[PDB]
Amino acid sequence: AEVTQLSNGIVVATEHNPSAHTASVGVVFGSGAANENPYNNGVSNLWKNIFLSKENSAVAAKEGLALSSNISRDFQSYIVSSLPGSTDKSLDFLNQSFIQQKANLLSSSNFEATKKSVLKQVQDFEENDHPNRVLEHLHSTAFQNTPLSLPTRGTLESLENLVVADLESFANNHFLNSNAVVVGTGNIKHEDLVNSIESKNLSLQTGTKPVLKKKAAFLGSEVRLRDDTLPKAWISLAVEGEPVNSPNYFVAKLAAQIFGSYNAFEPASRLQGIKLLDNIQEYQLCDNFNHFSLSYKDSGLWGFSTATRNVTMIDDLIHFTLKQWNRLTISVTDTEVERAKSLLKLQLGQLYESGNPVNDANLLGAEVLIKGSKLSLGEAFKKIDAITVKDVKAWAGKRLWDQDIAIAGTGQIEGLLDYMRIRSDMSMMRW
Amino acid sequence: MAFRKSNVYLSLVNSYIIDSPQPSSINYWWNMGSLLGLCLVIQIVTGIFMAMHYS
Amino acid sequence: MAFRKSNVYLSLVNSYIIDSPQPSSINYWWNMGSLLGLCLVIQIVTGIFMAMHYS
Amino acid sequence: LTVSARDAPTKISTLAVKVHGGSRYATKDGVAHLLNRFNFQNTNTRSALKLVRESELLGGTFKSTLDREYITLKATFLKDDLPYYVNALADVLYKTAFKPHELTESVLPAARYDYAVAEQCPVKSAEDQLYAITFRKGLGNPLLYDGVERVSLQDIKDFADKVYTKENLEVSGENVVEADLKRFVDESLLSTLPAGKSLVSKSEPKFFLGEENRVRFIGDSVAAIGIPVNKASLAQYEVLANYLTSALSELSGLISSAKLDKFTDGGLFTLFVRDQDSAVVSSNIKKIVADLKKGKDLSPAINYTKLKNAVQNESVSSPIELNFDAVKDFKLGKFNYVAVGDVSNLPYLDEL
Amino acid sequence: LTVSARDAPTKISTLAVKVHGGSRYATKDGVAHLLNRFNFQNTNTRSALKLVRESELLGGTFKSTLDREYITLKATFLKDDLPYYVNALADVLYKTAFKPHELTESVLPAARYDYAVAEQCPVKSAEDQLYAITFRKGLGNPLLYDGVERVSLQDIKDFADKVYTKENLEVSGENVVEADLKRFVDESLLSTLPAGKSLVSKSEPKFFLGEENRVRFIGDSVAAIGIPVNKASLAQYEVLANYLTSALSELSGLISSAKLDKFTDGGLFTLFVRDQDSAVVSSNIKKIVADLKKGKDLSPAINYTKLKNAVQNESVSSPIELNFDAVKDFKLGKFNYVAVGDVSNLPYLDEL
Amino acid sequence: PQSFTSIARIGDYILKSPVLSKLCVPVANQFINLAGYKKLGLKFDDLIAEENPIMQTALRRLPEDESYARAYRIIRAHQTELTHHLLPRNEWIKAQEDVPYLLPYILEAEAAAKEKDELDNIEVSK
Amino acid sequence: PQSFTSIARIGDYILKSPVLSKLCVPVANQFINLAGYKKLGLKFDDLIAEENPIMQTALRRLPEDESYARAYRIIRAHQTELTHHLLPRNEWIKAQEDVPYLLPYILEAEAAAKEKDELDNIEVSK
Ligand SMILES: CCCCCCCCCCC(=O)OC[C@H](COP(=O)(O)OC[C@H](O)COP(=O)(O)OC[C@@H](COC(=O)CC)OC(=O)CCC)OC(=O)CCCCCCCC
Ligand SMILES: CCCCCCCCCCC(=O)OC[C@H](COP(=O)(O)OC[C@H](O)COP(=O)(O)OC[C@@H](COC(=O)CC)OC(=O)CCC)OC(=O)CCCCCCCC
Ligand code: HEM
Ligand code: HEM
Ligand SMILES: COc1c(O)c(C)c(C/C=C(/C)CC/C=C(\C)CC/C=C(\C)CC/C=C(\C)CC/C=C(\C)CCC=C(C)C)c(O)c1OC
Ligand SMILES: COc1c(O)c(C)c(C/C=C(/C)CC/C=C(\C)CC/C=C(\C)CC/C=C(\C)CC/C=C(\C)CCC=C(C)C)c(O)c1OC
Ligand SMILES: CCCCCCCCCCCCCCCCCC(=O)O[C@H](COC(=O)CCCCCC)COP(=O)(O)OCCN
Repeated sequence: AEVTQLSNGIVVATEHNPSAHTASVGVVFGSGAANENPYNNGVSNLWKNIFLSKENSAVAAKEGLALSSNISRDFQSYIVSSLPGSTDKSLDFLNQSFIQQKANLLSSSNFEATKKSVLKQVQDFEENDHPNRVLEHLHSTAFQNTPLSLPTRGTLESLENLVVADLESFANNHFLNSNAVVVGTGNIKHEDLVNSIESKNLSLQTGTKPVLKKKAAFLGSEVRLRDDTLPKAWISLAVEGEPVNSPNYFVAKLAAQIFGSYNAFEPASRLQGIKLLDNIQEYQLCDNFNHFSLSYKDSGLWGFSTATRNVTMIDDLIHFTLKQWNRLTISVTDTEVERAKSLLKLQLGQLYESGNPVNDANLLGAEVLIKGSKLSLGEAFKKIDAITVKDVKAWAGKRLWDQDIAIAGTGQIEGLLDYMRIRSDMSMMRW
Repeated sequence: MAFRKSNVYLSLVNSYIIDSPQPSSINYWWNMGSLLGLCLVIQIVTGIFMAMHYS
Repeated sequence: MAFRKSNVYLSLVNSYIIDSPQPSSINYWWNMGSLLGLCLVIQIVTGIFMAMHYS
Repeated sequence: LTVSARDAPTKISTLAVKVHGGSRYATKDGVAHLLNRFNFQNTNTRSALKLVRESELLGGTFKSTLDREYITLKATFLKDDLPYYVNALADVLYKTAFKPHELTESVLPAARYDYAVAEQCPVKSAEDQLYAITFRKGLGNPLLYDGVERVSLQDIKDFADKVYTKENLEVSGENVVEADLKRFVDESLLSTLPAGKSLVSKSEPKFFLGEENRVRFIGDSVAAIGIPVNKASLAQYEVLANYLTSALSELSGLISSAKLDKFTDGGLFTLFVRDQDSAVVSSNIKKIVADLKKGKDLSPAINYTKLKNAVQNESVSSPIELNFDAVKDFKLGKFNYVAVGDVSNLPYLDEL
Repeated sequence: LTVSARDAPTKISTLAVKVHGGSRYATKDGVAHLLNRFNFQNTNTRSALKLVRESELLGGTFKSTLDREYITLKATFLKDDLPYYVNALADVLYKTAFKPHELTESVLPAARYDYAVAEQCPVKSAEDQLYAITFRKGLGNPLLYDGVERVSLQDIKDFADKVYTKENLEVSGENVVEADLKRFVDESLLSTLPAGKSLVSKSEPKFFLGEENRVRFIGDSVAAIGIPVNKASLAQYEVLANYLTSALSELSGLISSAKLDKFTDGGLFTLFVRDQDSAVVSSNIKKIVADLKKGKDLSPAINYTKLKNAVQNESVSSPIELNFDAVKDFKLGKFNYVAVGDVSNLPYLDEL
Repeated sequence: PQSFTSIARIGDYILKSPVLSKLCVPVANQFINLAGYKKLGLKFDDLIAEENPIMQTALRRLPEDESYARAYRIIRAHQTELTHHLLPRNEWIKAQEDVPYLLPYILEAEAAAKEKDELDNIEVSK
Repeated sequence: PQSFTSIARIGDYILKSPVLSKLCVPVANQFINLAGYKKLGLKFDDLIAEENPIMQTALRRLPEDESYARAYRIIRAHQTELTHHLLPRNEWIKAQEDVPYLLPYILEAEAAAKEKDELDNIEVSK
């Protein structure tokens, strides 16, 4: 596809697809959980559910409109969807919710029922969803005392002390035209969207959001949440990685694809060309693992997550996995690098060429907000095809060899050994 | 598993001086028993080298 | 359980010379290794008692 | 052989082969589940290990999926490697090995894991029961394998020879050139398959009304109702399923799920209420059935249903309901009922 | 307090205390099962260990038993040691300890073993279902404890205070002098219990007809039917239960069990067909229902039923059916049905 | 290995005596404050040795709210000693909280083991 | 530790040769009768050593009717040697029955382990 950006006072981006049967229109702001403090942690999660509340959604469903929203660390989104010949109504609804009249939504009755609904989501998350809350605690110890540590949903202790005035203060400082991108995906022409905006003289708020004092800093650390009543052990482990607008962005993504993802109960996942699986399958040390490479405006993370029921062989799983990471600096084969090139292109093709216009609106707005434009998928494939074996060794010797780590765990983790027995496995030194 | 846990002879070394679980609060009075093992090695070695010249 | 199975020191004796599982068809050529253990006990004992008179 | 394809300027292609071999055509209980977990094992020429390794270097993956009407073999790959993946799916349908040690070591343990995770969900147990009491022997057959009826290796091979036929499958492509696909299919083993018979019947199924069942279960409690639907009334019940989950309705906070499953000869409407406390479940289901018996007006939800019906029809071959124009009203008649959980504190049918 | 006893010149005596505290009076599902497994634990004065050791040197044993109407405490002992066993059963009903570690270590594991061995029998699972669909909340309550509804220690103690009352129990003796028994009961803690209320209701229960249920199960297959019976028709169905199992009938080789459960306000007739092959079960049950709908003549089995009814009334307090004189004929009307096992190959109700 | 039944037999004779409970109770209060377990955040019943069957039985029967709090006090105490420090003066155990939470479970495990031995080696009256 | 794939590679070249199969087959028939395993009630495939993964895989996949009969032949053989006797002449294994019941399961376990190693250490065509 082909993107098209403009600036008439308002930044308008679009990605037309004539094959789609729908159209999405929305606005993406360049502020998220990393632009908050510990006192108001969760105020962006309440704006999501106030936008999706029942009396607001009822007004939309009478004209054939569906609503969505998403809160992350670096951005926030508010999307409206419609049939292709009804995109003029999508913009009017968005006009009387952000540019005008966001006081009818913050009434007393609408704010108390919404608050009670959010306190029950975050409570069930902390007691039932173990893989995702251990990955949240990883961000909280790795980036402690910096903005990138705060959870995106909020906490139960900070949510209870939020009143209406906290919602209005956060909007005056962040929902600004200088911090906003208007997006359009699916079956919508680029020129029909901009002329519709020019015929209304819209302006959210002018600009100059706050300054954000501290930068993100990685600290080697651990946090353990032991619970012997649960039936598994959930563990995550990472080093410091690459931010966006880094030269090593795609080299870190390719090195995670070398070790990849595993499911013990799927037969075809046991046959992948991954050397680590010859050690794990002898005694069945885990149920699943997945390797990630996450990237933000200021820093990143590189590592893996696992879940297991073999609570007596945890130390052999962590040991064998970290000995394969060492091979990226010493001994990594040309065959392993060509496999990972092909599967990474398939992974990026499914993410960017899905059918949903709502997913494409979130990717487009976040990219334009953070580098001014969007890289094509044909240009990204050429960068991936130009990575050599020497490039992987240079990246790993800087980022992996003899470097500090962050750890988080929950469940039956008595068998997870101390920090320094694990820190020592990051360098071979039988060498 | 690791070779130090599967081999018949290294498994004993691992279970005793590498992976043995210890209380975290023991103090320096718990170090006298390792010294007594060094004392016995000193005496047996020095005495054997003198016994080559003794009558 | 029996005391020969629960005691730290008798458990080793039980596992090696009492309850050790053996093939039923082994012949008298499998008896030479026990004799070599008696030979070593003979040689060591008789040597201590001569060493008291040697120069 | 009906070949069909759409083209586009993207990087990724998708190729599917759909077979009328779901659980509604099963000879024994659970035989369509063990054939599905047997696909993409060893063939007579190529092993299963070699197929995974070869396709990883070209950038592709395979999977198979089962529902009550279809078995579907799918491939997702980079655009320019089409002819390799047409010949791989054809060997699966033609020259699969069916060796005894693959059943013991791979297929049966994987079917056992599928059944173990589904028995822990009470909403899935209730849905399986509503299908059995409404339709008794066809659509009401069980989906998965549980070992009640024993299925041998020869039963799996005799089922495959019944459903893998030229007149009983379709081939579809997304971001694929159709003239290229039709040429590679003719020079393939798909064209050498037996020309058998299609299993589809244009007769409408027989259904039953006024039935009831109860099942004890440790966990949360469920109350569910089912209504069979003919071809001419599918649109009236598609609007209802969307209106009840929407913010236009008063009962959306009392309902966990409502949907309409569509087939070529009718469908089934379903509704579910779920909660841990059993006094909440009983008081909510009673309020829903009293409101639907009075009647509703479904005209404000016509435009909202056209959007949602296009969102779920992105890349499927589109059963078309251009009947949303003539939908005004609905009132509830006779229906079926299932209760799962603390069934001593849940209501009976004659008191709803 | 109704004391009653028969005397005889034997060595062994038997003493029973019957309480109207069965599962048909349970407040929660399975609370009458945990009170039964709690009897003969520690009291406030004497431990459970000391009771077993003391009575062994005198020659006696205790046990407790549960059914849908009664809980029964029984003692079997040598004749001359009567007053020791009257005071032991009285401390059980009066000053039992109800301590938390006895529930964890003894009572709950024993109730779990009872449930595990009963779930493996398909004829018992079918009988429990026929009681539930015929009677819904009283006699149809479940007998044993399965953990669906949670029962605390205070629920067990509040049930005991409800059913252990002076107006809700009977005392009976076999090979016991009645004047001696009535004297030892008055100078006992039985006379100090609360004078509460009898739980029996002379109202006849409400029943239902034309119901159906099906249950999947790995093993053998069962087909069972149930018919509710009023007080005035108990004798007609007692002759039927004996005629069908006798050599006088053609259907005795097709039937595994047929009986009539008797209560103070009616009963339930039951019949069972059982076999591993599911084609045999279906063909036999179909032949039985076609023969009973035509009709039978039960007059040759009147004398055979008088013998069997005296063999089962040896040392029980004898509900009397002197109505066998006016029994000639029977024909089958409406009934209920349950199927357990390979339920895809077993018949439905509307085709019997 | 003095039994707890015997300790309370002696102690309750001292406490219910007027003249004895005024010379030995002040002495016993200074003995507990000089020991110093309350400054590590410990109650006395945590110090009892537990490698024997009568103490393994009492700990199984302890409620779980009180069992989870005991494990935290023991972990916090091992860590205060590896550092050669004491806790803050507002985290010390106070005299109101220094209660025998485990004594009643011990005395009933002892009375039952003694009853069993007296019956296992009894001689008959006949 | 010569592979069975290699043994059959050599053997099938001898058997399908006219001149070679008439000098080495008579020699091989006298070699089997002088060995004497058929007099203990054993077939040759029972003598193969089984303390390795390729033989553990073949024995799991053997049908159970043939597996139960193998265990009886091995127990009967340990007992016949324990007594220093031979079996009766009508209980000896005959040449018709001395068939390779386990060879086909071995050759397919070997062809799959070799295929895996060739893929685990392959170099790419590019
Ligand atoms: C003749 C042949 C002898 C040869 C063998 C010599 C070894 C004798 C050791 C005897 C002993 O075990 O006493 C231990 C006791 C320390 O008990 P603790 O664990 O609470 O202190 C941990 C420390 O605070 C952390 O000390 P840290 O771990 O930081 O460094 C240890 C280092 C000293 O570091 C310093 O600069 C001063 C702090 O080296 C040592 O301390 C070596 C060990 C002596 O020691 C003391 O300081 C107090 C007790 C005095 C003992 C005198 C009576 C013995 C005759
Ligand atoms: C200094 C230490 C002395 C002991 C060292 C030698 C002991 C080990 C020698 C092995 C042996 O026993 O010789 C047997 C050997 C091969 O045969 P095989 O293994 O199949 O059968 C065994 C079966 O269990 C016998 O024992 P069997 O089961 O037949 O009966 C028991 C026998 C007890 O005899 C003995 O004590 C033997 C030590 O009953 C009697 O003899 C009663 C007396 C009338 O055939 C032979 O006869 C070869 C003789 C040995 C020649 C090589 C050494 C020369 C340098
Ligand atoms: C636990 C081990 C040992 C202890 C505690 C020990 C102790 C002693 C002592 C106290 C002396 C007298 C020291 C003096 O005043 O000269 C001595 C002498 C001697 N010991 Fe050892 N000994 C030990 C092991 C051995 C061994 C294994 C040998 C081997 C031959 C040995 C050889 C000698 C000799 C040759 C002398 C005489 C030379 C001399 O006076 O130093 N010792 N031993
Ligand atoms: C495996 C154990 C032993 C073996 C194989 C062995 C072997 C021998 C041999 C072959 C001789 C020469 C015999 C001769 O022709 O006189 C000898 C001499 C001697 N050995 Fe041993 N020996 C052993 C253990 C010992 C031990 C442990 C001692 C001391 C404690 C000892 C003390 C002596 C002495 C004093 C002599 C010289 C006296 C003599 O000639 O008999 N031996 N040894
Ligand atoms: C609590 O945690 C611990 C722990 O902390 C330690 C340290 C240990 C280990 C402790 C020990 C004390 C080690 C044991 C030490 C011994 C048993 C000493 C044995 C010494 C010998 C057998 C002496 C060997 C000496 C020789 C053979 C001399 C060689 C002389 C030569 C070659 C000279 C040649 C000339 C002539 C004439 C012979 C534990 O087992 C342990 O438990 C888990
Ligand atoms: C296969 O089944 C078997 C099996 O059949 C056997 C037999 C054994 C046991 C086999 C052995 C060979 C036993 C091992 C024997 C040794 C290793 C010998 C070592 C010990 C000695 C040589 C004794 C040393 C003697 C002394 C230290 C004292 C001698 C000096 C004295 C008495 C003088 C004392 C001074 C004065 C003044 C009296 C197995 O372990 C086994 O496996 C399961
Ligand atoms: C009480 C007496 C003391 C008893 C011993 C306890 C103290 C331990 C002794 C010191 C440990 C050193 C052992 C070496 C470790 C390697 C062993 C090994 O590789 O096992 C063997 C090879 O070892 C040998 O060749 C002989 C060992 C010589 C011993 C040197 C004295 C490898 O065998 P593996 O375990 O890999 O399995 C079979 C695969 N072919």
